[PDB]
Amino acid sequence: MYVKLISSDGHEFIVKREHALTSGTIKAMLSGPGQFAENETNEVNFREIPSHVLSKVCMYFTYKVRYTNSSTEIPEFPIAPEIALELLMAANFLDC
Amino acid sequence: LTRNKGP
Amino acid sequence: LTRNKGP
Amino acid sequence: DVFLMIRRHKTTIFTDAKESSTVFELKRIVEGILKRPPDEQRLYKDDQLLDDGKTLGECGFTSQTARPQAPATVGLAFRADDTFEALCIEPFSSPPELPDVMKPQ
Amino acid sequence: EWIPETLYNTAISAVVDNYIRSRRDIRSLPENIQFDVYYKLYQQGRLCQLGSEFCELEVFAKVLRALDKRHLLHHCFQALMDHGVKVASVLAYSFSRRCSYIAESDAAVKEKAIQVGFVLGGFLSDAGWYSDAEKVFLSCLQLCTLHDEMLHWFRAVECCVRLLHVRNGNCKYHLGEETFKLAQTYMDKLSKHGQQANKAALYGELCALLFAKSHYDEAYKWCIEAMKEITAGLPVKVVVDVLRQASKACVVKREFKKAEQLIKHAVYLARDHFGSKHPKYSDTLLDYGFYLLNVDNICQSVAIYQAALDIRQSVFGGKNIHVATAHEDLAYSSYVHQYSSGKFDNALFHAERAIGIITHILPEDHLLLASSKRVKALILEEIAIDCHNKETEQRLLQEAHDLHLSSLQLAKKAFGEFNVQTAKHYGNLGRLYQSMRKFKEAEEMHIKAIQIKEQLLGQEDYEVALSVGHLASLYNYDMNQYENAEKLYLRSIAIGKKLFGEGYSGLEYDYRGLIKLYNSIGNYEKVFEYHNVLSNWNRLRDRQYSVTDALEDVSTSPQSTEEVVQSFLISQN
Amino acid sequence: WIPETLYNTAISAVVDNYIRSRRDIRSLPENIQFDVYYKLYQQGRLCQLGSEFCELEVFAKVLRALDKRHLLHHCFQALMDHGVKVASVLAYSFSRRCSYIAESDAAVKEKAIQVGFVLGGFLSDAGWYSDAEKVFLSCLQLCTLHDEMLHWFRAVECCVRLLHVRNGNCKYHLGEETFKLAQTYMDKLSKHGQQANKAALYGELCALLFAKSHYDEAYKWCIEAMKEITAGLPVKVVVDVLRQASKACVVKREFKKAEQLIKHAVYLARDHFGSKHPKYSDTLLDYGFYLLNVDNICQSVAIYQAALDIRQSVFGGKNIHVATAHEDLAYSSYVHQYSSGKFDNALFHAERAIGIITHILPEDHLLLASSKRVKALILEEIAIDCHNKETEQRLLQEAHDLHLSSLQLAKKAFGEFNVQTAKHYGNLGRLYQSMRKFKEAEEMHIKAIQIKEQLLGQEDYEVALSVGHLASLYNYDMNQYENAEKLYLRSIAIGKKLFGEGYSGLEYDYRGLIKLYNSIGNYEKVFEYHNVLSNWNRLRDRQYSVTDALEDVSTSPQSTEEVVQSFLISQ
Ligand SMILES: [Zn+2]
Repeated sequence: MYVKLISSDGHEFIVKREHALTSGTIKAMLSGPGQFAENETNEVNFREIPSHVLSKVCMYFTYKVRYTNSSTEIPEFPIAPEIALELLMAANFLDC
Repeated sequence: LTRNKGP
Repeated sequence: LTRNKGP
Repeated sequence: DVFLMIRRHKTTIFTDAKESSTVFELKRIVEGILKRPPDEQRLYKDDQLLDDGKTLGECGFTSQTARPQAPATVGLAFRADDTFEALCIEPFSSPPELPDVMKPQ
Repeated sequence: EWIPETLYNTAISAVVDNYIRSRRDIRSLPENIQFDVYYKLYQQGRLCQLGSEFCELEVFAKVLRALDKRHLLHHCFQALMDHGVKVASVLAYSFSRRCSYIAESDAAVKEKAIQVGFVLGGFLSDAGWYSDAEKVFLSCLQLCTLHDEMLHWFRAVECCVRLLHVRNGNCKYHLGEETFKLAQTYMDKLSKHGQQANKAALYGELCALLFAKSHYDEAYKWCIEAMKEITAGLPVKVVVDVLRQASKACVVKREFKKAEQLIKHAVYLARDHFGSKHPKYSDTLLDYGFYLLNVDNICQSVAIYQAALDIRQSVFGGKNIHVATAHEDLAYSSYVHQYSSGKFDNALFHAERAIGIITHILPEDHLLLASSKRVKALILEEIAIDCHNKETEQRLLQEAHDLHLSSLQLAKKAFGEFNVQTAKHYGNLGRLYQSMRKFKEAEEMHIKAIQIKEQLLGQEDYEVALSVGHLASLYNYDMNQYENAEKLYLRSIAIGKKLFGEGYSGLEYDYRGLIKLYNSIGNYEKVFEYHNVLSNWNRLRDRQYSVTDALEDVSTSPQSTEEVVQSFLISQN
Repeated sequence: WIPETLYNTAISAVVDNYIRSRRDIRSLPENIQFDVYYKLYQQGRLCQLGSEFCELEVFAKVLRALDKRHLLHHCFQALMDHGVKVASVLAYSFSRRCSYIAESDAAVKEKAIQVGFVLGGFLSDAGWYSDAEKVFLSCLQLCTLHDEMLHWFRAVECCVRLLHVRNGNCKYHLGEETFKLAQTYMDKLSKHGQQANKAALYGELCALLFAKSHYDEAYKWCIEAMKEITAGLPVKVVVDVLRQASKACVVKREFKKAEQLIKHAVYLARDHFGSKHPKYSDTLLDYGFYLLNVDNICQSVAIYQAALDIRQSVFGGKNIHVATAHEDLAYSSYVHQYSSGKFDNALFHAERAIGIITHILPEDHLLLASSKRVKALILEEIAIDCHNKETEQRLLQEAHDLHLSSLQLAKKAFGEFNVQTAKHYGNLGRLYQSMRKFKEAEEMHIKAIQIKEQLLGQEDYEVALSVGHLASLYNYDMNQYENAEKLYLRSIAIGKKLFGEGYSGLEYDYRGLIKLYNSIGNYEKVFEYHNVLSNWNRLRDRQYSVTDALEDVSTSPQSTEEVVQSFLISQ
């Protein structure tokens, strides 16, 4: 029910599996040989994604899952200008 | 002219 | 209308 | 609802909890994830132990400072049967130094 | 003379010609130098190099800090908006996005952001971008109402006195009442903690809100309150705001003696502190032209409105809502002045250019069209009935019908069914249907306007007098119902004579209608005596025509602040 | 309320922090770069978007996003409406690049040609033919310095695409030389035992000769083009050749073949490219040309308007591609509502065409001749419907100025002996008839007949229309009934031969003959012409049955080689 989005630095980001399948790429990486990990939580190595930006990716997962089909007005995702470019390439690669 | 100006 | 449309 | 990042050394649990829920349910979540007893878990809210009796709302976590966009971090330590251990939360990384464009140079 | 060019001005030309290689280093300049390079880029026609820097919040922030060269900044900013780049919305979006990220920061960064937001939103409000200034002030209010500290209520109410200003100009009157309530809530929280804030600005903007919503009975009370809240320590801009808006609220409630005092003092203060080429002085000239229009001093209102427009075409540029308001106000004033002369060339030119601006910078459903279109649909009427052609007359009346219908639809959408603006549109449609030979619809629209104006404004008012004049001009000249036309003419002449003395312009229209009324039925003694009254009217009008120009009629320092205010307040009892 | 994607959120953040990362956006992947620049467009930052799109290095990576090309064509257009001359700067930058790498190896020379081909194709698709011609001239120079097989294929393709940008820009004198140079390169290819396909080149030559009103030789050359279409051709080439062959068949009075040709072209464009593609809008424009020349007029307005709405969505205002749709829809709406007389939508599309073309093209350019003609035709027909003499004598004066301008352009380009200048003469004859000028209208109409009879045959559509105009001038105006009767009979016979008894132009001839016989005698002819006019109205009641030509084409009518073979076996 939880996946372990390990970044390039080494920071494991144990986020819920339902949160992780927000991104199509993580869903693909958890399908096939990626789901064969028997040790409960699946580890998804991200040697190209640094930890400081994968943390924002996981925050976006927990943000979009909680704010999906919301009846009230929705706030924009707080994204820092100094991380915006790195999180843009992280959003393309993850297709989220 | 027959009327006044317009409001 | 006495003639046709212009070419 | 309250959103937390339970960080111990490099792990970062992106879990959620109710504002009226207590610390025992959060330690049970960590049971469900890192399979560790709650008696071996001391949770730190910025260098401050959370007693198991109190709730998440009382100790400082609210639905305004711990939004899903920017969840509020909480520490974690493991006992290993030897007087527990100190908090060793490792910061993620340094984003590349993007200087102010209008700085005189 | 042939003076050599200043080395400062010569180095500006050299730096601009080397602009591409030195884009990053011009940002590293003093604020006075950085403006002059950008103003030279505007002067050289390189608006796209200018626009690539003014889209940025923090480059534009230092450009905004040059307070003396704010007219030049307004001119180049309007040039960029006419260029095609949407710098007003880009700066608002950039401010909101960069400003929502420091909600949890320290007080110094937050107050710096609030100061920058006040400067930028005040610029966009002065420039006329009220939709793009609301977002800036909304973000400012959001950051003010975060911490429970003393000065945050002061900054919050200072945000709310400007949200209410940029919502009146944006015709968002339904958010205005809730903005007033929220500002009053923070004033209550200020009063509980022993810190009374000045209520002149908020009450003035509420008066403008209620005057725009045609609530003159309550707007007069609120401008009384605003004038009571004028102190000596107020900023001159706030005092001028309260004075001009109270004068507009007094002239609409037939308090002409008070209104001239307030508006002449406002014009004197605007010309004193700001100058003769400031946008705020042009605002006072517009309200003074409104006064002069509403006290039958039409010829001075035309020259006063032209002074307001010439200032607004100087500080601002082309497609701006302030120039559009100056145009739609001068077009109506020229329409009134040349109503008898029939030379609607300048009036149509100003009305057509007013709509040509609002249709370009505002959505098609905005209320500000409903005024301008109305003015055009008046002028296009009078040109059509003056033209001897039937095809052009029919086409122009159909176009005026379209404009009146659109304006009335906007009035229905915003103000409702029983508003004074709706009654004005009904009166205009009745006049048009009288010209359109649709007599039944003409009298229906006219009598509906009579009902709406009588039940809301009152029996003894100018608007109902003008509307009964229209109705009985339809009855007498056209519909040939000679019985009640006499009653409505007597009512119209009574109200006009009691309100404007014996020199009211509509008196001659009413007198000619009454003379035709009698000559169609006989009673030549009435015709003779009312021909004598009309001759007296002509003898009085040309005597009072020779009055000096209204720009210098206010003189230089005739009275002072807290004397005009006191003279207005002590006679309120 | 749905959350925005983290991709879109970061696109918003990178744009907002633009200049601090404006040199780092160029390090992003190509699709991300296109999304950043499109976000600069959406926010209204046209100044920075123009500052980046004027750079060839930035724009070449933008051109790689093919699936979002329909956005780019729009964005580009806004920049060309913003005042920033993006196309001219890009063409000059590419010419400078080629001049710099004139002496280099072929592995980097071929790279710039492929960058040059995509950029020139973009500018040709966008309609900047005067700016796409510099890019293709630079590419042709790069193919010209060296002589080998691959450079010969690149030179052939570059002369094919250079012929297209010299046709929409209306430079036919250079177009013939371009075709001769292309033929030289294909001869050099053939002498080395290698044959390159000539379908696209001969299709562009058909367009060249159709524009120069050489309808017979254009028909011969589109037969030559269609003789060499296989399954290996790109869809765009097949569509272009089918469109040009259909137009040549239309002006060659072969309405039967052009039906299947243009219908298969429209289906092919709607299938491969979709219903919102500029090439499909071109096919719809040629289909409307077909439907307007068939006398299926009421349908044709529904096809030009469909063509215009695609060209107005893919391309913004102030573009030659949306202006050509404007001038073609303005003519057809004038033609469709000629009997009704409600030239309100027709005049709006005519003034929009000239209001664009005068802004993006020089005053002496030939596209003004085809645009000023339509507005002047609408203005002349409007003023004879209004009763104001002072307005009629002003609108006819303006139409006189526009006809003289169009005639000057046509005589400067095509010469005095051409079909285009002759239909301008016929339009001037109609206008002079409306101007109450008798002898001048007669001279103009006689000159129109003289030029349109020899260059189109004795029984063509255009010459029949001009004979009808001259007959109306002799009948309703000059009272020369002895010649007007023969001219009316000739026009009726030709219209019956080409179109049948459902021709909409026969009403103005039947009523003319009715009036003439009313005022000369033989009332037994008047009664039977009333009977024939009633029969014509009853037949037009059924011929007026409105359908959708987008459903007349339907789905999967024929095969690609089937239509070509059917056209070829019928000579
Ligand atoms: Zn620009």
